[PDB]
This record gives sequence, structure tokens and C-alpha cells, in this order.
Amino acid sequence: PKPAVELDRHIDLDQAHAVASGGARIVLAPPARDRCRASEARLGAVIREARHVYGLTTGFGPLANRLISGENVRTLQANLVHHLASGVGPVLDWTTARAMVLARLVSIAQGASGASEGTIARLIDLLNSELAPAVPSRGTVGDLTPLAHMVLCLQGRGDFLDRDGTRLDGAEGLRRGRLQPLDLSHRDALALVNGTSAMTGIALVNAHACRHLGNWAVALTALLAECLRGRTEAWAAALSDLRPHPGQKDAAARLRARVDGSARVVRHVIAERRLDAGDIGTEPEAGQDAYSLRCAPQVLGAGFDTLAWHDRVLTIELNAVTDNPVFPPDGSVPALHGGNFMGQHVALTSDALATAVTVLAGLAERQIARLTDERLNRGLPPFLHRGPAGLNSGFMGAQVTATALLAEMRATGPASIHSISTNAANQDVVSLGTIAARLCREKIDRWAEILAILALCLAQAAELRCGSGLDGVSPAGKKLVQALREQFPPLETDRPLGQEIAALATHLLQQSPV
Amino acid sequence: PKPAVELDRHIDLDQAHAVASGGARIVLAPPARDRCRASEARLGAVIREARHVYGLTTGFGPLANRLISGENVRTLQANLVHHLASGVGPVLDWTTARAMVLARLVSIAQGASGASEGTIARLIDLLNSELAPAVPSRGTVGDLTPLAHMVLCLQGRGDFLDRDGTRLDGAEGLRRGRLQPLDLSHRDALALVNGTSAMTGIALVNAHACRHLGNWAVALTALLAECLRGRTEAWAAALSDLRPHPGQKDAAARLRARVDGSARVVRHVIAERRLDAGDIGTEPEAGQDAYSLRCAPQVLGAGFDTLAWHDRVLTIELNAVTDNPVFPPDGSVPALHGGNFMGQHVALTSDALATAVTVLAGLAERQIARLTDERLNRGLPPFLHRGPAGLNSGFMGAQVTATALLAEMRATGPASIHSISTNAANQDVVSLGTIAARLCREKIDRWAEILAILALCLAQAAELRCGSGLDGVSPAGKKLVQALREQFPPLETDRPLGQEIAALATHLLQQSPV
Amino acid sequence: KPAVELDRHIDLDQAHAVASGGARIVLAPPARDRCRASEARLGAVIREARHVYGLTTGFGPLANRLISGENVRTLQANLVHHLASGVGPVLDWTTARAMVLARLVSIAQGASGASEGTIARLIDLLNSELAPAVPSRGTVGDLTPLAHMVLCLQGRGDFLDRDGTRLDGAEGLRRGRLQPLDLSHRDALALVNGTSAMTGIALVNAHACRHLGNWAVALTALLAECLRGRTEAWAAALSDLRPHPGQKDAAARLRARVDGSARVVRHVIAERRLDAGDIGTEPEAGQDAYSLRCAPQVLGAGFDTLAWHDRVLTIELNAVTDNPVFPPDGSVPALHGGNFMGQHVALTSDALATAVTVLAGLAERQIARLTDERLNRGLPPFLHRGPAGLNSGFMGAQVTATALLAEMRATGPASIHSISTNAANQDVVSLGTIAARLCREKIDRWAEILAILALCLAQAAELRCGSGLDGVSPAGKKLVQALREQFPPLETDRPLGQEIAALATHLLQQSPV
Ligand SMILES: O=C(O)/C=C/c1ccc(O)c(O)c1
Ligand SMILES: O=C(O)/C=C/c1ccc(O)c(O)c1
Ligand SMILES: O=C(O)/C=C/c1ccc(O)c(O)c1
Repeated sequence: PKPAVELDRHIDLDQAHAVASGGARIVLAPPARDRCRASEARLGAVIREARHVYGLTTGFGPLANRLISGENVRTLQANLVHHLASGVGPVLDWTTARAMVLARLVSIAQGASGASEGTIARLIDLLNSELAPAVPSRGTVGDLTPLAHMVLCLQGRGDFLDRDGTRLDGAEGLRRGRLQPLDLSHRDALALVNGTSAMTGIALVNAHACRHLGNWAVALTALLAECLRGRTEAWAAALSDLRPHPGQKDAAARLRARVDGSARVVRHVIAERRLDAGDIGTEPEAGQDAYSLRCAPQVLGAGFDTLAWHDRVLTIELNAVTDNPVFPPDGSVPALHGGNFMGQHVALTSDALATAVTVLAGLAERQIARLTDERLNRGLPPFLHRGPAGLNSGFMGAQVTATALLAEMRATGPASIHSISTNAANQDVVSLGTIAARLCREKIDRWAEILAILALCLAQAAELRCGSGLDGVSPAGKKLVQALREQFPPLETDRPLGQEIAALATHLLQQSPV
Repeated sequence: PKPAVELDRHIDLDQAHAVASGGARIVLAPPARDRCRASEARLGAVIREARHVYGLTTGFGPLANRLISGENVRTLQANLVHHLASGVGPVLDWTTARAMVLARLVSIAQGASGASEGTIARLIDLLNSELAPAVPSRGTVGDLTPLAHMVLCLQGRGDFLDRDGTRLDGAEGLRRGRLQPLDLSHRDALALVNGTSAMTGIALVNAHACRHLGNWAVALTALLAECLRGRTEAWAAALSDLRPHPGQKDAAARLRARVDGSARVVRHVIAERRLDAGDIGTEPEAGQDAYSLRCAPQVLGAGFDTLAWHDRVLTIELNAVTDNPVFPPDGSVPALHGGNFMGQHVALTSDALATAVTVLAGLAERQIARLTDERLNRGLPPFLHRGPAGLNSGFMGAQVTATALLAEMRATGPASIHSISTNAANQDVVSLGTIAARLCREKIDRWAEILAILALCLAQAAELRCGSGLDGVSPAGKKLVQALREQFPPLETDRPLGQEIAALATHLLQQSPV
Repeated sequence: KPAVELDRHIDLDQAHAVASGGARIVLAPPARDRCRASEARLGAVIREARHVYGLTTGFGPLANRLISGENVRTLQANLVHHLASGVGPVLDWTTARAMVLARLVSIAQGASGASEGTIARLIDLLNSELAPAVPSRGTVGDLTPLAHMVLCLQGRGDFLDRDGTRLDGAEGLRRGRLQPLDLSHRDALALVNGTSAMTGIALVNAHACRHLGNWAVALTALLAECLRGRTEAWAAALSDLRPHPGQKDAAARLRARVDGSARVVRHVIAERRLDAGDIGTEPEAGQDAYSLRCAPQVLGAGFDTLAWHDRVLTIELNAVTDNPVFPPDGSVPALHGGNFMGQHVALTSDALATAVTVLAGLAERQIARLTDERLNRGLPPFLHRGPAGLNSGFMGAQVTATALLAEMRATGPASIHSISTNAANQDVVSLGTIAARLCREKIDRWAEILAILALCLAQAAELRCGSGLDGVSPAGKKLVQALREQFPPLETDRPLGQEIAALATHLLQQSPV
């Protein structure tokens, strides 16, 4: 059948991605259902008592000094969704749009948003269906605009996306997915258009993609060592203990596991060799590898620790209530007004992860540059070609393409530093967290393509070095090459690789080498 | 009666865009045809005489040290196209892809590439058709990869694009476009896979778009002055004469022309007034406007001078021969080997223009921020809303979207500074000109969206200030607003504006306010 | 003077105390014992002629050239020589000493082989009032700066006194009572190794950020007191709903700063029940602009970034970033790897630099709002005193703060610019030293922006509450009174440049307590 995620209070990143990707169905746990019903009642009382509350009896933004009569709240909230639907640009992908819906739901599930049962059910239904709202990716300074577009979609006034990205009009979406048109008669529109749902959704997808890409980075580094007689002593556990960064220790351990059983790597500790007068001279190779191999644990590890911080912060954000206003469950006050919608946390972690992805992609790019260079690849054909040299150039074009992709990644920097006072100076500081997460996603995609080129190069290199039978190659290495060869043939003669590179990259983002 | 551009030696940017956009047919002038026939013969002689020439008797890149026998040249060039087809990413748009084809053609037309009559005809046939080759946008370090994909397309081994971007397979493209499959039997493949055609094509489309956007920036700045009682003395010719930057003189002159006939702007020179004792005190307003109006000539002018430099450089590049190797028309030597394919000129000018676009976009974004602020817009409704305040927020969402678009533009910097040694260190410095032109294009697209928002706001602001009849508004101002109102209705009540912003943005990139 | 006893672990505060001269440093007996054991191991490695980088080989790609024992002295002497190609302004006194300390902490772990004399030279330097004069540029991440340090310690390079005044090598040894570094034990690699420079720069950045963060909070609080800010936005309940440690902390510290204040608005707006007669446009909105309302969230994110930076830095500082290294357990004679790759400090420094720029932006916008007569709720334009027009107050300083911020934004992460070098042997490099230095520059700019904001707030408080600061919280009163001891009110326009600079220097080393 299909796995089910029962949402109560806390949901981890894997569960969140399982639901967003459609791998698991979602259900609201009884305790959560009750907390929400209790919050739904508080909203009702707040409205009945005509309490001074943003979005219920006031205008929006700087227009909040304009009080609104209870009789016009329906109109007030309908125009909120209207004026906010100014988004532009390509729509968020299926998984990501759904991750945004999930993020809003999790916040509501905490029981402080006043959302009604019907509203909550509409979000759950979307998540359990095979559809996603079609929402523009640009427009928010960090996430009212993308959420306003979501609302319109759930009302059948906006397009939907199927798993392939093909758009369906509103009516067709509600029909096909058996979704009921969203009804905001309870005046709970602020429960849907609030918080940091978009950036959080984008980031949770980023987190999942990076885990898979990190696994490929490790597996490809290990296979590179098997193709270049790499020295395993640089990956010794003893070295990790001397500089105990968790991410490094993990990188090293994982690299060691990948090459376990290999007869292609050099396992001797050079310091065990005692020299005598006859040894003094110039040896063919230095006793240590170039940094793209020797410092893989340190470079990969730094990135892993950056992703770890990103996930710790993100886990907290995903399970938090980033709504404004909020209705305290204890009933201490009718409502609280603050700024928990300021996505500075996801903005800063996304920018930090973006830099780490660029650094790791640079490592993969240099690993390709080294492997394909006849002066540095220790005996392998130039650019790993097959057939007569000259008449065949092998991966010479693919190698340059990897460099081109990396160069483009570097041209874009952090989004967080570009805060600009807007909204008539009311939002004098903004997080730009959604932009930050989106820029990180683009880099993650470029990293996947660079890793794809490296994987194809390594499949070929392994065969050129060890024969089609991959003699001496580790069990893990053999399994990885064999799996690749199931869909990607050896390069016996030059052929267009662009489509294969793009196809493999898509795979790397969703599955790890095991 | 579809216009025709006759190509001899030189073609200006407007003519180039006329052909690339399909607004004009292209024909090779008699003298050009002869120069090419003569070059074709020279290539034949080089082959006949077994001259040592890159691509005719040698491998590619660092593999050029491998000499090739004449009987293997067909295979040599076939694999060249193959190994280079490693491109990925979204395909270049219809117009840009065709601009690339044109750029290669113009270089060949100089008579130093050795291209055969058939090869040249395939390029001309493509440009006179309604099709464009479908080529990936990423993969070059600056443009063999995108041009190799072009070659495959013209052979019927790659997709094609119709004006709407819908993709057709190779066969369908040759059929629908009534095109002959490309035949490289004359061994003239290097006449197609060479130079800076991609970046040049992208840049020439950028140049055309910026001309139109610049006209909108000027027109909207002028309309803004009519909506805020702007002072025209800051735009006086005398000021331009004191600081003679051509771009500034032009900007000031165009601004004055836009408000000619306006009774909504203040034309009195403040220094003409003589003050008495009873004047000393605090006046309602300062004698000078904020910079977004007062310094428009200086800011817009600097952008215009930047575009001017960009266009002078691009014009030379478009009409140059960026091939390698080349066959001197004067017959001095059989062929010359150098690096005219290094696109550093387009790289640096594209980066400089991108900065200028971001600056001018910032100007527009601040003009929007001021116009919609009730504390700064001198009596206009907050966010230019209509209907009851609070219940309606007008362009409050669109204003923030403008800020978000600008912030994103700022996150990406120059592409040129990221050169990385590649191709086994043979290409130890690369231009990244294609990437630079592409990053500039994205910024131009964001600028158009920001201007679109400003245009919609100004249409509303003009009617709010001067009534639906636009009383006192200049003739130019009236024409612009009326033209907009033909497709974009007033905002009498809040509605989603995303689709309208996008639609208007597309228009602003192709037409100026006239 | 307090003493920091170094055994295995030292925290960031203890490190800065020693680096800044506030505390002496002593090597604990257990550490001296572990180091003596490591010195013996290096001796055995040399006697056994084990194949070890720097002891029997050239350097970098030249490591394939094996070296005879009789030539090792020359070998290591030239290592220091070729590496001394650094250029640019010297690291400041505190930072340079922080670098010396970082190398020592690594050596103290007992895996570097450093001789007792070499260790003593580092300890002596730290206990003296001197710092080696080392150029700030030249490393791709830290052999070059460390090589310069070695030359200084041998009396072949300049020293800096606390004031930054330079002394030649000979004078430095004499004035500091330092003995010339002797590398006869062939332990040169114990000094020219690791991530000492970027780590030293980073720990100084860490200390400065703690102080500036305290000012950022204190000034945000005083801003609320000058603009009738609403405290409900800083309620603990909100923190609990979005439990980011840094945010909860920021909100709690903000509440504490305004405790006892009669100038802030404490009412919870949702308590008010509206009547039909109230419907219309009120003078002010029920919530503050983001520079006040979202301070917990913006400051908080910045604090969590610093917390991550400090966690990673603490590990780096206390680790052995040496290569080669000599296993204390004696499992193998030596290990060859890449623990010198400073990617951790590179990524955290870059991440912190972004956070600093974000928080400086907040401070800059707070100044922009406070000095705007249309937004400061009744305060004079640019907080001027004396006749308006004839006086412009902080109008110039306000623009200066914007210029300082705009400059900060022009510089991005250093880590993304790795370039293959050293004949492609170092095909990837961290650039951590550069990253840490770039972050330091942004920290200095942030200090100046905060200084301008503090001077504006002292003036604004007096204009709003009178010289007696009536209704101002005890913390706010103490802060203004402290500032006023050295910085006079602005009763008439005057040059503020030197005062801004002077105050900024203070903010970096002390918090408002
Ligand atoms: O300060 C706030 O709490 C609201 C800000 C805001 C800013 C722009 C919008 O379009 C909007 O609905 C709300
Ligand atoms: O140095 C040159 O002139 C050739 C460069 C080059 C670099 C990569 C390729 O795939 C290729 O066909 C050519
Ligand atoms: O690979 C290594 O472990 C050493 C690299 C290196 C690179 C440049 C220098 O000047 C030097 O002393 C050492």
C-alpha cells in the first residue's frame, strides 16, 4: 500500500519529504485534531467579542490603522488574497509546492492559528492527492504572495500541477483530485496566508536533495581513488579523531566503507617504510595525493556540518508556528501580535548551505578536471576516450561543461544581504528567505549535473583502468558502475552526452548509490 | 511584404534583431557570395596541399598534437560535433537561438571561414523560416557546445522550436520549415562550430530589449513627475551642458519631451523668486524633489552610456570573424591560428550592462516605493487603492513584489571574474561570455517586470490625481495611459495582478511607449 | 593577572583572554608530559629514518624528492624561507597572538613532536606584551603567516607592541625577554602547519560579535524607549511558538533591557474590544515596523549563526590541524593526510559574515527610522538641537551609516573562489583565512554603524524624556549616562567622525552592563 505519516506535534525532515513527494499519505492525530478544534473556537470568540486583531478588524500592513467593521470581514479577507496574488515567474515544482502546503499545515497543527476543520481538511486532501497547486516562484520578500496563490488554487481559481508538471485548470484539479473548494467563511484566511511556508518548503526539498548528492559525492570520491591508485591513509579514523568535526569523521568513515574490499587503492602507511642511503633520490610520485583526494574528508565534512546546521534550524522552523497574529492555547490573552513570520533563519541557513554546495561542486569539478587530464590521471587516455585518439575526444566536451556549470554557480551569492525597506517603510527589514532557498536550489541542481558528469567519467575510467570486468574494484564500486551501465552505455566512440548528463542528474537528486 | 536585409559585410544591431525575430528576411549580397565562394576554394586548396591546419589535419584541444590523415577527416569532424554536444539546461528562446545562427553567418560572410555554399544556404534557410534550432543554454565557457547542438539540429538530429517555443523533432523541423539536411562533406564543420556566436546572439537580443526598456524608464519617470507635481528645472538642458555626458544629455532631453504640454508638472525655477522677511520659516515642501525624480537624468544617463559602450563593442563583435583557424582572403598564408574565439569583450560588456540594468531597476523600484507611500505621494491614496481603504489595499502586494524582484537581481554578480583553468589546463583562462550575457538577460527580464508594475501604478495614479479624463496630463502621458487601459482595466477593487504584470512585461521588452 | 592553564581544552573566552593579554598562559603538567612523549616519538621517527613529509622529503609536489638526514636542517630552514612571501597590512596585535595561541593549543594535544624549547618560545610570546608582525595576505588556507611568525621568533622579523608600534627583531627579543627560536630538533613542521591564522582571526571575530550583539540588543531596546515601541512583540509566548534558541534569547534579553521602563507600550492590543463608533482611521497602527517588531527574529537568526560558528571554531581551536602527525598510541610512526584544510573556518566565517551584514542592516534601518521626522513620532528631524535648518544634527552621520552598510554588502563569501594551485597539487583550497578576514572587516563596519546608532539614541532619549531621562528604564539610563561620560550631547552641529570611530572601538571590546 502506502506509508502513513500521523501528524501530531513533531514531524522530521524525512517524513516531511515523504509526504511532499507523495511517498506517504498524511493523517492528523486525534490530539492535534482536538487542539485545532479548540483553537477554532478561540477564533470564533475573538471575532464575536470584536477584539482588536490584525486581519479580523483591521486593514493590512500600514493600513492596519484602518479599523474594519465585523460586517465587512468576508470582503476584507477576500481582498487580502486578491491584492497578494501578484506573483510572477516559473511555478514551484510539484514536490516543492506541496512542501509549502505541508509547512503551513504543520504550523496550523500546533493549534494556535484558529483554522477551521474544513480548512485543515482541504490542505490534508491536497497532500493526499496526486496534485500540487501551481504557484509562481517570485514575489515574496519572505511568504504571503505564494500562499495567496495557493489559496486561489484550492478555491478552484488557480491552476494545479500533476507529478509531471502539466497544468490543470482549477475546476479540473478539484475534480480529478476529489478536492472540495476551499471555504473561508469562518474568517480563518490568515491561517492560510501567513508564516514562512514557501521558503520552508523549498528548503526541506533542498535538504533531501543534498543528502542524496552528498552520498554521491562520497561514492564518486571513493571510486576516483580506485581509478587513480589513491592513498587510503589520508582517510584514516585516527586523523578524524585528531580534528573531531562530526561531519569530517562521518565523511572519512563513509569513504573508507566505500573502498572496503578494493585492491585498486594504496593502503600502505608511508611512514612505516624505513629509508636507507640507496633510497635518497627522486621517486616517480609523491607520497601523498593531491587535495581533491587527500582532503576529501575535510572538504566534504565541512559541507556536511553546514547541512547539519541547516537541518537543525529547519526542523525547528518546520514544526513552529510562524503565524501572525496567533491565538495562545492557554487562553492567557485573546491573541498576540508579533513577527514570527520573519524568515531570517531559513534565509541565513539557505545562504550558508548555498556556499557549501558551491564548494562541494567545485571539488567534484576539480575531480573531473584531474581524472580527464592525461598528465595527471596516471596513465589513463586523454579525456578517457576510446577509439583512435584525435579522431575521438571522449569526455573533452563534458569536462568543460562541468567547469561552465560551476562558474555559473559562483556568479550568484547570498540573498540575505539585500534587504530593502519596502511596504511604505513598514517592512523596513525583510529576510528574503524564499529567494535564498530558491538560489540554493539552483546551485543544488548544478551540483547534481556536475556529479553526473563525474559519475559517467568514473564509469568509463574504471573500465579503462581495470577492464570491463572491473578487476580489483571494490564491491561497492562494482555495484555503482554496474548500476550506471544498466542505463548508460560505455563511450566506445564519441557521442552527444547532454541528454544522458541531464537524465543522470535527475536520478542523483532522488536516489543514493547503494 | 516582409522586409529584406541584404548582408554584405556590415549589419547593425537593429537589422540583426529584425532578422533574428523574423521581422525581416536575409539575403547574401553578390559580393559576399563571391567572397565566400573564394574562401570555400581556399579551404579546398589547404586540404589538397595537406597544410598543417587545426581540425583538418589535427585533433582538437590538447589533442591537436595528434596529426590526422586526410582519409579520416570526415570522421574527425563528425566526432567533433559529437563530443561537444554535452549541453544542458533550458533551451535558448526562439529569437536568441536564431540570433546565434545569424552571428555565425555574419562571421562567415566576411569570407575567411571556408564555409561551402550549401552550409551557408542551410543557415540562410533557417533564418528565413519560422523555426529556430533547440539548443541547451548551458555548457560553454565562452561557444562550441551550443553551436554543436545547432549543427545536429540542422542535420535533423536535434529538435527545433516554433515561435511559441513548442518543440518539434528533427524530422518535423526539416519538413515544416522546408529545410535541407546539413551536409558537411566539404569538411567545413569548423565554420559552424566556432567563435562567439551564442554570447553575441544573446547580447544582441539584450541590446534590443534594453533600448525599449530604457524608453519605458524615461516615459514612466516623466509620468511620475506628472503624478507628483515634479519640478522640471532639474531636467533643464543647461544642467546637461554643465556635465556633458551624452547619455545624461539624452536622458534629460527625452524627459523634457515626455512632459511637454503638461500642466501637472512645476516649471518655475525656484531661484527666480525673491524672498522677503515674512517668508522665513518652514514651507510645506522643499524646493527640490527626491532623487528618484531630480537625479533621473544622471542615473538614467549613466545606464544609457553603459548601453552605448556595450553596443559599440557588440557591433564590432557581430561583424567580426571570431573563428579559429581562419583563411586569409588576401592569400598571404594558407591559414592563421590564434584565439579570436575568446569572448572577453562580450563578457565584460555584458557584466557592465547587467550592473547598469540593476541600478536602473533600482531607480524604478524606488519610484514605485515613493508613489505608493501615502506619506510621500503628496495626497494620493495609500498604495493607490480605490474603494474603501483597508478593505482594499490596491498595489500593496505588487509594490513588495517589485522589491523582491530587485533583491533577487542584486544577488547575482558579474560572470567574468570566475574564470577557471579547464580542458587539461589548455584553456587556462576562459571568458564565460555566454554566461555573462545570459545573467544580464535574466536581469533585463526582472527589470521589465518592475517597470510593468510601475506602469500599472502610474496609470492608476494618473487617473486618481487628474481624473479619468487625465486633465492637465501631457499628450505623451495621455497616450501611454490610454494605450495601457486598452488592455489593462483600472483597479477599482483589489484583484490578482500577477498575470497582468507578466503580460505587460512581455510587451515592454518588445515595444516602446509611442 | 589571571592565568589560563592549558591542558587539552580551552574555551573561546579563555583563548581571547590570553590573546588580548588579559591573562597569562601556563601549560599544565599533563600537557607538558604528552608533549615530551611526542618529542621522543619524533626523535625515534628520525632515528629510524621513517619516510615522513618534511623530515625525509621536499615540500608540496617536491615531496617526491627524498632527503638525506644530514640535510634536514637546511631543508626546514628553506621551508620557512620560501614560505615567507606574505604581503599586506600586518595582522593586529591581538589577532597575531591569537594565531600563536592556536598553534600552541594544537601542539599541546601531543601529536606534533614539538620540543620543549619550541613550546616555551610560544608560551613566552603569549606572556609578553608583544606579538609577531605578520603580513595578512598570502595564504590559501596557513603556512605563509606562520613562516613569518617563525622568522619573527628567531629575531629575523618585526614585532608589534600593544599599540601596534613596530620593533625590529633584535629589539623585540630584548624588550619581550624572548629567546631566539631554535629548530635544531627538526620540529619546524610543528610551527608551520595547520589552520592557526584563520582560527586566531576567527576567535577574535567571535569575541567581537558577542559584544556587538549585546549592543545590538541594548540599542534596539533603547530605540523602543525612544519610539514608544510595543513590548508584546517581544513576549516569551511568541518565542515558545517558534523555539529558535537565538530568538528566545534575543527576546528575553530585549524584555530585560526595557524592564522598569515607562516609555514603552505594554498593552496587548487584542485585549481591546471595538465598538461601531471606533471604526475609521486611527492615528497609529497597532503594531510597530519590523526594525522593532521583528528584532527577536532578525537578531535571533544572527545569534544562532554565531552559535554554530562558535561550536565549529571551538572544535577547530582544540584540534590538531597538523600534517604530518605522530599518533600518541604508537600505532603507526606517522600519519599523512589533510587536517590543514581549513574548510570549516571558511564556511562558518562566510556564514557569520552574512549574518553580520544582516544585523548591521537592521541597525542601519533603525537609525534611518529614528532620524526621520516623518517616522520618529514627534522627534526633531535628524535629532538636531538649536534652530532647525541652521542645524542638521545627525543628518550626515545617518548617511555615513548607510555608506558603511552599502560597502559591507559589496563583499561576498570567500570560500567559493577556490582555484587549483601549487602545480595542481592543491587543486582545491579553503581560503578560510581570507574568509575570516573579510568577516572581521564587516564586524568593524557593524561596530561603526552601532556607534552611530548609540550616539543618535543618547540624543533621542534626552529629546524625548528630557536630560533626566524620565520614564527610561534603569538599563537604558545607565547606558546613556555611561555614553555621556565621554560623549557630550549634540546641542549644536559639530564633527562626529572622530567620536564615531572612538565609540566603535569601545563597542568591540565591552558590552552595556
Ligand atoms: O506589517 C504587517 O504585519 C503586514 C505587512 C504586509 C505587507 C504587504 C502586504 O501585501 C500585506 O498583506 C501585509
Ligand atoms: O585550444 C583549442 O583551440 C581547443 C579547445 C577545445 C576545448 C574543448 C573541446 O571539447 C574542443 O573541441 C576544443
Ligand atoms: O601537499 C602538501 O601537503 C604541501 C603543499 C605545499 C604547497 C606550497 C608550499 O609552499 C608548501 O610548503 C607546501
